[PDB]
Parts: sequence; C-alpha cells; structure tokens
Amino acid sequence: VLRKLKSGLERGLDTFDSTIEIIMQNLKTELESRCSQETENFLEQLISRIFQVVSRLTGVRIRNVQVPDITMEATSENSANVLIPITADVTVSLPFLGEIVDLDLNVDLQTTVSIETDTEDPQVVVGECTNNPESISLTVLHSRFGLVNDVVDIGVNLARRVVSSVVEGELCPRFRELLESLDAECVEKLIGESQ
Amino acid sequence: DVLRKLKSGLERGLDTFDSTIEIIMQNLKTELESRCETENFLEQLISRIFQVVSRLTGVRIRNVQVPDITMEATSENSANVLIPITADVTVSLPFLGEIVDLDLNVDLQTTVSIDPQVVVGECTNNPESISLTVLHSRFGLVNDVVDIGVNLARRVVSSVVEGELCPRFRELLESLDAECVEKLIGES
Ligand SMILES: [Ca+2]
Ligand SMILES: [Ca+2]
Repeated sequence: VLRKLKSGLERGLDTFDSTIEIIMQNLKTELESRCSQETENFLEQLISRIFQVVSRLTGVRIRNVQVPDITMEATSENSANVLIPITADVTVSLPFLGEIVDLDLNVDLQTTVSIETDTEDPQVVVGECTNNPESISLTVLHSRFGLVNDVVDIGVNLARRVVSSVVEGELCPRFRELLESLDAECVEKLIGESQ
Repeated sequence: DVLRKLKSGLERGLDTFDSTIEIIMQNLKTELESRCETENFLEQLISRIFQVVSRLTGVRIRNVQVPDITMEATSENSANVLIPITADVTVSLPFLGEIVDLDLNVDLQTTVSIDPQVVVGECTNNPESISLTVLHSRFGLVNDVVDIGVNLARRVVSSVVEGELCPRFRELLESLDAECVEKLIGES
C-alpha cells in the first residue's frame, strides 16, 4: 500500500536521511551567491535523495534525476515565475511480479516571487507552489508484461499517485523554502533581469 | 515467506479457525460407519478447510466437488482408495486483486489393508496428482502473471494436502473396524 509513504510524508522524509537537510543548507548558500550549474546539481541531489527514501517506502523507484536549467520569467516589473524542470527515470515494482513498468518522468515545478511596490524597504512574497496534475507527465518505455497489458496502467497510476504526493509534501514546500531564504535585494535583482 | 500465515495455521491445525470442521469430521466418521452421502460430508469438510485457507492466503478455493469415492480391491483384504477432488480457484495479489481463475483437480490416493487391525497406507502428496488449469486472467496468459498465480495455488494446495487432507483421509479410514473395511472391499 501507500500506507508507509503516507506516514513517512507526515513525519517528513528527511527523518529517514539526515543528508537531506545538509543538501538544503548547501542550496541556500549557493542561492545567496546568485546576486554576488551548481544550484541545479544541488537540486538534483536533493530531489534524488528524497526519491531514494520514497523507494525504500514504496515500489516506485525514481532515479537519474536531471534539472536542466532553473529559469525566471517576469510577469511584471515586480513579479516573476520561477520554473524548475525535472526529468527522471521511474521503475514500478509490485510484490510477486517484480518490475512491472519503466517510465520517463517529467515534472515542472513553478512558483511566483513578488516584490512589494512603492518603497525602498521592499518585502518579498513567495507565491504558492501548485501540484497541478498537468505538471506531471509519465511516458511508458518498457514492460516485460507487454506494453498494452493492464498491469502497465496500474503501474502508471501508482507512479503518478506517488510523485504527486511527493511534490505536494516535499518538493513544493522545499521550493518555497529555498526562495524564502533569498535576500530582498537579491529577489529584486533577479526579477528585473527576467524581463 | 508469503505462506508464513498459512504455515502457522497448519501448525496449529486449521480446525482451530473453524469449530464446524471437527463436527463434520465426526459426521463423516458416523457416515462411513453407516455404510457397514459420504461424498457430501467430504465436500463440506474440504470446503470448510479451504475456507480457512482463504482467510490465511490470497488463494480462494471453493465450489469443491467429489464425484465418487472409488475403491479398487487389490487383494482379498486390501484395496486402493481414491478421492478425486475438483474445485474452482481464484488467486489474488495485493494491488492487482484477482489475477487468475483456475480449475483444480486433486486425486487423494491411499491404501487400506486388514485381533486383526486396519492398516492405512501412506497418503502421498504427489504434485503429479495436483492439476491446475488456467481458465481466465485479466492480465492475459502470455505473461508471468498467470505463472505466479498458478505457482501460488500449487504450493497452497500442496501444503494443505500434506498438512490437512491426507492426514484426515487416513484418520477417517483408520476409524473403521476390520469388519467394516472388509465389507466395503467386497462391494467391488
Ligand atoms: Ca507537518
Ligand atoms: Ca546537472
């Protein structure tokens, strides 16, 4: 079941792997130097370690995590969308059957950052990080049971449920936390550059 | 492994999970004694046994049927005793639910032989004597899904034969007196 994943996500998956918090602290530091491929590589490690815990709790094993490029798209002079594209390989295993499907995973995480207008002491507002099912894409690559066998659709739906739970419980919260660690002057500097 | 729950149940005895099993046993003993009917008590006993197995496993065996208990005299005072068993099997797995429907045939075979006591021979748990035929699967028959289902049912059926069905078969025959068994052998 997803019972073990539910409890793990309630505790926090970093309770299963103390190096997650260390990678988080490395990311915060690296980010403070934007305004003064390392960040992407820390994010790959972060996301990798998170999904490594998930593999211990579930049959959904996500690895080969790549983050090609973090980008910022200005939506005004005072706000921008921050995009984190994620790709990964997924293998779903079930009891007795072993490996039932191999999938290509694409997840696009997006969060807005905004700077208050009409002051020289501008506060920063990090917007919500939304777990839109359209942001999660799974492509069937292989199944030793046959590509059109019913077990494939079971594997796909199980992987989407797992990824969606992990995005809501871990990735989006950490994304917001990282952006909230940036300096007001830094976010200001970044939003302007994205126009 | 997966059969740990079944194995412990077989260690305690499956009648510890369903008090009606022993009642049928006594009914059978009386029924057999009466022949000096039985098939229906036999169906009931085997059915209840597999209903306990379904509480301990994903292998659900029901619609149990015993056509005719055959007895073939091998001498003046000995005979081969055959109980053919047919049943419907559904195997379930976590997540996937029911993976395969199977046709089961089991042949329970022993010997009875005649101051003088009634000897009941071995009850051999031969996997040649367990036949599982695939009827239906949601996941096709090309796959290893059916293979896993068949192998699961075979091991469950095999364990229950050795742990429950063959010992009970021997006890029921041992429960007849030398005169009773002598009369039944003659009726061939
Ligand atoms: Ca909490
Ligand atoms: Ca990289």
